[PDB]
Amino acid sequence: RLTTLNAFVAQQLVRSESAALSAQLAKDKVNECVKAQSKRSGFCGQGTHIVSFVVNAPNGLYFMHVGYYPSNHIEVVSAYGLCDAANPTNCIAPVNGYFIKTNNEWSYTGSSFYAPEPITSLNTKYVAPQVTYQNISTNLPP
Amino acid sequence: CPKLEFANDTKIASQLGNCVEYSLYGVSGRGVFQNCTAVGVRQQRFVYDAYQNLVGYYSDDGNYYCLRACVSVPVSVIYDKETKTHATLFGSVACEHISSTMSQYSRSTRSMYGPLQTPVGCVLGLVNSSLFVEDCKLPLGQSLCALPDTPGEMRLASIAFNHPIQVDQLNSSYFKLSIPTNFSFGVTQEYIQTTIQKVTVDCKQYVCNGFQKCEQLLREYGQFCS
Amino acid sequence: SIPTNFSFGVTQEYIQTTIQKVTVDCKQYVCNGFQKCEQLLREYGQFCSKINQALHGANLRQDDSVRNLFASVKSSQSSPIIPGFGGDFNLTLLEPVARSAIEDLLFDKVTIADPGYMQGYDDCMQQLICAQYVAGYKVLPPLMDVNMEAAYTSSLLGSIAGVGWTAGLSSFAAIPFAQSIFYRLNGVGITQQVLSENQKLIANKFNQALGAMQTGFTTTNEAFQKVQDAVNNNAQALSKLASELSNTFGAISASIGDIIQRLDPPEQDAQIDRLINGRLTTLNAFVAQQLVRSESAALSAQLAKDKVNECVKAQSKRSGFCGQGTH
Amino acid sequence: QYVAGYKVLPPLMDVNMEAAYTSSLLGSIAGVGWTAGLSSFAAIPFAQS
Amino acid sequence: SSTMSQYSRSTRSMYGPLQTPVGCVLGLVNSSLFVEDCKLPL
Amino acid sequence: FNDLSQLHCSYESFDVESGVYSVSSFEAKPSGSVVEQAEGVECDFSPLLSGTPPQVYNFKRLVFTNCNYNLTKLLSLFSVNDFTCSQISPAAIASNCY
Amino acid sequence: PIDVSKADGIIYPQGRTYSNITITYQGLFPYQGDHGDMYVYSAGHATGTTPQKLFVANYSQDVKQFANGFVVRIGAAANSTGTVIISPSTSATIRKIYPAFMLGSSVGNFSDGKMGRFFNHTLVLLPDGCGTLLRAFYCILEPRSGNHCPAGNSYTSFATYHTPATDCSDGNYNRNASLNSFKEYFNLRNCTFMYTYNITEDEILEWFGITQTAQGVHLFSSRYVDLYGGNMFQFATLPVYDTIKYYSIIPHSIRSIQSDRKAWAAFYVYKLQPLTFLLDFSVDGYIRRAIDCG
Ligand SMILES: *[C@@H]1O[C@H](CO)[C@@H](O)[C@H](O)[C@H]1NC(C)=O
Ligand SMILES: *[C@@H]1O[C@H](CO)[C@@H](O)[C@H](O)[C@H]1NC(C)=O
Ligand SMILES: *[C@@H]1O[C@H](CO)[C@@H](O)[C@H](O)[C@H]1NC(C)=O
Ligand SMILES: *[C@@H]1O[C@H](CO)[C@@H](O)[C@H](O)[C@H]1NC(C)=O
Ligand SMILES: *[C@@H]1O[C@H](CO)[C@@H](O)[C@H](O)[C@H]1NC(C)=O
Ligand SMILES: *[C@@H]1O[C@H](CO)[C@@H](O)[C@H](O)[C@H]1NC(C)=O
Ligand SMILES: *[C@@H]1O[C@H](CO)[C@@H](O)[C@H](O)[C@H]1NC(C)=O
Ligand SMILES: *[C@@H]1O[C@H](CO)[C@@H](O)[C@H](O)[C@H]1NC(C)=O
Ligand SMILES: *[C@@H]1O[C@H](CO)[C@@H](O)[C@H](O)[C@H]1NC(C)=O
Repeated sequence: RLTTLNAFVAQQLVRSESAALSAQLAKDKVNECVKAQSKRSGFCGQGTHIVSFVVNAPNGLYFMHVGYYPSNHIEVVSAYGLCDAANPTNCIAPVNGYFIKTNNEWSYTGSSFYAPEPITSLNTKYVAPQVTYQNISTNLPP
Repeated sequence: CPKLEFANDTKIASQLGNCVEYSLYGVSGRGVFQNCTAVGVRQQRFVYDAYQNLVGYYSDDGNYYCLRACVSVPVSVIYDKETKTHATLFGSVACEHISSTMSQYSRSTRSMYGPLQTPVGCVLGLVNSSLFVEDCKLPLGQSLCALPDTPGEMRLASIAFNHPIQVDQLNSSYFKLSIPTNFSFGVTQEYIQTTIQKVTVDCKQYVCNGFQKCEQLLREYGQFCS
Repeated sequence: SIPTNFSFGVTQEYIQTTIQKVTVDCKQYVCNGFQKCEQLLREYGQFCSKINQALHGANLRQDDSVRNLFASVKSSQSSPIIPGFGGDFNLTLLEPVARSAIEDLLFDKVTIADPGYMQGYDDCMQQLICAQYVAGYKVLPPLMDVNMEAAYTSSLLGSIAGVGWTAGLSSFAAIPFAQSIFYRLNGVGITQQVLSENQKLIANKFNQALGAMQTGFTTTNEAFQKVQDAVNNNAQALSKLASELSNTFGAISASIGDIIQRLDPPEQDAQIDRLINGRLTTLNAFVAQQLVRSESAALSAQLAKDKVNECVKAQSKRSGFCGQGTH
Repeated sequence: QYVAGYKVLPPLMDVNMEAAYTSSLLGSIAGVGWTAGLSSFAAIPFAQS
Repeated sequence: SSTMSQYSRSTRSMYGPLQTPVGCVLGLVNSSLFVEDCKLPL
Repeated sequence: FNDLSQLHCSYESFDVESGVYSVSSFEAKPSGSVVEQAEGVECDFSPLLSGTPPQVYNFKRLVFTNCNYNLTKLLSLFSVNDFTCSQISPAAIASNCY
Repeated sequence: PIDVSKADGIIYPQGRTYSNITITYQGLFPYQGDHGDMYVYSAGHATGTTPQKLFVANYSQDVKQFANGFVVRIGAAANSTGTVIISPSTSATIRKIYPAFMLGSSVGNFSDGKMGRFFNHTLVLLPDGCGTLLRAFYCILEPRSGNHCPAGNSYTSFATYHTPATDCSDGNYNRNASLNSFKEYFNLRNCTFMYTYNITEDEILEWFGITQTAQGVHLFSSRYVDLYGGNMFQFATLPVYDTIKYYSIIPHSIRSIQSDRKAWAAFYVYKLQPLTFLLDFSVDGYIRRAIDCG
């Protein structure tokens, strides 16, 4: 009786460090992408996570991530960066996005979905050029 | 060991290349034989591995024989759970053994033995079918699987690879982009055993049930329960 | 105080992810088809059935962990491996072209015997791993083909050559590896024009940095030793079946067939009882050890997924996250 | 413990030198804790830091 | 090495003045040098 | 017993689902036997069968190796009152070997 | 010193061996690099050619504990040139010689009170025929009552003689010379057996071992198997009826001439005690790298 109680306490102990690490990780989870919205890849939610939800349970915690998942991938033509031939130091680097040529000509699209929209200063930065960039002089952003 | 009638079918050559049993006058078990040149000390004839298993033997004619032992078929059987399709898989072996020479207790062929040679080995109970299922949850080793589908037999399939959308790398300043044009909201749900049920018990009821002779005898170990 | 000379050192880190999914049998391993053992194993029963169901569940946990880490490393979009990748970068050892050269020399350098995945019985026929029946257990072929793994490695390799520029884990805009690592060096805080007046010099020091390790793959590099230590721990795990048949633990002999061929029923009852308790306790401790290593492998594979998600497909932010100092 | 028949292993490195590490860290966190980078040293006065 | 026990241990050619912060050393020689790349921590 | 009860040898099951049960029980059964090591002549146990049986404090022992033993011609010349064996068996006089 | 890492003096395993594996194994082992029980064999005195008085030692009255067997090295100093033991002014070549063994569980005093007398049945081993024969008997020794005999008057010590002009000539071997040389002092009673062994003669140094246990006396020699290597390989099993607790070496002398006194090697004897080694067997199966645990 007592040595299967020894065993019982011993495996209770094992589940105790298991649940201690589990509780540490779980409170980390409810901190990172539940309170704020962190930028880790799959660390709390599979796929590109957006929103998370937390519910208690009589032996732990259940977590609900709802996140964007892509579909219908198609080929378009983007760019890397546009700098003037006469003024190489002026470049536009899209903040969290990519280029497109549609000519409704260079315009902006996000990093997730086919959402083209024209070149705006509000979602780009200025960085020094490199040897492998693109030059144009016929139609330029403000 | 005591003597026996020998005849021809007792030599190493009489059972070369066969999964047989061996009795090297006390060193007994089940072994295989393969013809090999003189390895190790000739005078010993009893050479063991790092884990106390005979690895060879010098025969009387001077031919050495590697003892790789009577390794069986590498045994597996699969059953598609509670859809009545179960069939057996033989790891990395030809179909040189068939549904005749078994033992154990028995084996049920059900309907109608029959080679299903595959990269995992030799399968019995399947039929060849070049099927490609990516999301299958019934793997058969390496890249082998089976189709759930919707009184017959069970068909073969492969663990398919979902090829990514291929985009050609361009050394030119122009480049081609691969973009998703449709979006969804996948739900990833997880559970964490943050709290265990906080269960306790004492030594006088679980271990003693309040019996007085038990109560006085329990104090000999005493502080153990404490 | 800022230095005027810089090199690229190479840090080598190995993390064990997947224990070989070994399975062991109530019937064949324990009993080996002996009739008194046949009629005595059943009233024990639930013990070995519970532990083999437990190892089945742990193996399935490992399998689903492997599936999850493949889902993590499966890039939605990828680029084919091209001839002359990197331009001036002679990255011939890293390229995959069935199998990649670097992991091939790692396979050769690490003391590995072939685990007979295609002609294992034929390998036993013509000439340790073949003792898989001799001790008695069965490890499955892995969840993936070697080409399935090759596709995964090529996919992640193609992805990280392009996703080192801009966040967003959906679209792929693969940069050439040169311009990619120029922008990476801009990310770590080095201006472009010093790199841009020294293309050949940075390329040459980059190539000698990437040629350093296969020359340095020896006893000095601790990562190769810990790879071999993981392999030796798997070897000790299988030895914990192999030697323990010989370990009588108060019994007489390892050969259960000789045990039953010698001993009379009124004494082989107690002797086979000694055998079964010794073997059941050893397997209990064994499955305990690899279940502990199972959650260790789960957390380690999760951390490895994080490592390939942070300092492989992006620019890291933790100080010395995966490299000694400035990775 | 030697009476008990075992030996705890002593610190293989001295107390004053982990003190030196901790002092170095106290100096360092001012330098690194202003702009990202691990190369140089940027010791702000700790008031301003 | 006077009041010993167990079975056997020997020493090569010359109990030097080796009184260190860890204790006392046998088989070395006094030399205070700097090692910033120590691999076998004494 | 058959193939499917062998799967369901621990619990009870039902109709239609997906699930892997790679647990198994069979083996590739032997079909051959070898009984040699080299050769062997018979060790003479007549020195036990002859001579004066000495006292218990002066017991006479004989060792046998690298030969043959035939128990069929030995116990036939015996009248055994009792035959007990601590952690070995009386039945293993000429079946197993050492 | 005897170096186990130099593969000097490791007993071959009894009934199982390995190949290219490193593994520990218990057994009976000596101590690494010992002084041993070094004895040298010197020829007797000579005045020209005629047979004269002996030239031997007090090693006939010195005893060491048998423990758990002992091993003897043969010809280690041979194939060289050193000073002759009896003639210090003479420097001659060094030739291998083989030792005679006496074994028992009792040590007593001789007729003159010197210790070394053995009671009950005694195990006597003797090389003979210029070392070709390996005669032995676990039988009863009987000293005689003559002059300079262990049961007779004027007793000092005991040894064995050798006349190689009559023994080590072409063929001959002089009616087992060395056996009758030992029997020139002694007689045999209550005897059990007489075993001979057939060993060639050369000038390559060799190992030897002798032990006893519940399954008899066992003798290990490398002459039968390994010459270019060398390990104590089991060759002889002797039917002993008890356990032996003491061992000693019979000194041997030679009826040499005075002018061309050729000396012999100083053989070494090492005792055996329960211990464990570590053995690194290569692919050949010969013991070429082993080491102690203690
Ligand atoms: C299974 O069928 C396909 C298509 O006919 C064939 O290519 C393949 O070789 C077959 N498998 C075997 C093992 O023959
Ligand atoms: C996106 O895919 C889902 C999948 O069924 C579909 O229901 C939906 O209509 C699609 N949306 C667009 C805009 O194509
Ligand atoms: C940096 O040091 C290395 C190693 O000595 C040397 O080869 C290289 O030229 C140095 N570079 C500079 C810029 O000093
Ligand atoms: C690239 O590296 C490989 C391996 O070191 C070498 O064989 C090859 O010649 C190299 N090629 C160039 C162009 O440097
Ligand atoms: C070595 O010599 C110096 C100078 O005399 C002394 O300060 C130091 O304590 C010595 N070290 C040891 C270990 O004796
Ligand atoms: C014996 O072991 C060594 C050490 O690994 C190895 O290099 C050698 O190839 C082995 N011998 C054979 C014949 O394989
Ligand atoms: C050899 O010695 C034996 C003693 O055992 C003796 O009987 C025999 O005569 C000797 N040989 C010759 C040729 O005399
Ligand atoms: C041999 O010695 C034993 C031991 O005392 C003795 O019993 C026996 O009679 C002796 N044999 C003789 C004297 O022939
Ligand atoms: C012993 O050796 C001699 C050497 O000439 C040989 O003639 C003789 O036949 C050998 N005898 C045995 C029994 O081996």
